[PDB]
Amino acid sequence: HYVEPKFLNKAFEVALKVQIIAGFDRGLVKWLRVHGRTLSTVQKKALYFVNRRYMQTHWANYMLWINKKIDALGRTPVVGDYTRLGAEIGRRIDMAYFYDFLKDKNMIPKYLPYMEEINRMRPADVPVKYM
Repeated sequence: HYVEPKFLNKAFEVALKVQIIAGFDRGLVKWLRVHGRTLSTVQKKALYFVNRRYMQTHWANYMLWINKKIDALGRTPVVGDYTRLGAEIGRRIDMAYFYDFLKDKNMIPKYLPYMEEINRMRPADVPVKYM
């Protein structure tokens, strides 16, 4: 019955989300430098929202890897460790295939107010679920 609960200290979570959103956003900026001309402003905003929602829905799976590396430090972690790991995820996960699919299948989401609210959030405040 007992299973170790999943959670992370707020500072660590903030470091991870800031770096992950920054990396996904960098990848989207490059992708847009290639493909941006044909897209409307609201479609590009929708793609930024897609970055944040993407982090949200894959969060726990990423937490498996993050927890493995943290344990592999052999010591109590500090915020800098999560900053580095989050930047590694943001860099190493290439979202270009995903943008390509959304554009080529014309599935870029219609831009709605809740997407705008998520986009206006500080990356630190984007909610995530561990369990």
